[PDB]
Amino acid sequence: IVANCEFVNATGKKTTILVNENWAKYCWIWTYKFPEKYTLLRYSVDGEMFMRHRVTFFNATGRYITHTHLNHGLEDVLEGSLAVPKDAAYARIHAAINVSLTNPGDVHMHYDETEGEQIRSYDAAEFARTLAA
Repeated sequence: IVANCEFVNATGKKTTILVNENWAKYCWIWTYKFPEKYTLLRYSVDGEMFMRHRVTFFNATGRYITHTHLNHGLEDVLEGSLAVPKDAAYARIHAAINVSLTNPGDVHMHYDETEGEQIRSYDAAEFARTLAA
């Protein structure tokens, strides 16, 4: 799973972030603290058919605002865009949540956008926490 994320601010300046290169390793979670307010996320996700990803936004206190699932269907490369909530201060992607939600032990990588990659596993409780905060 390789995600190309274009975060767009209010005046249309785009910030591109490329999540995974090209760690043919499996499930990951990605967290991004916004350096500025964004209004739109344009994504292109390189994966496999029938994969599902979760994109979650949290406010400045780190609390859940909302999430969307990205469903691949017959497409291995899934493209589209998502509105970013007014109060969003963070984004998170759970990649292939179709796997990790039932097997949270299959997640071995957390990408923190400006504080580096962390190699770790998650039990059911640690995984659930990442969905909510």
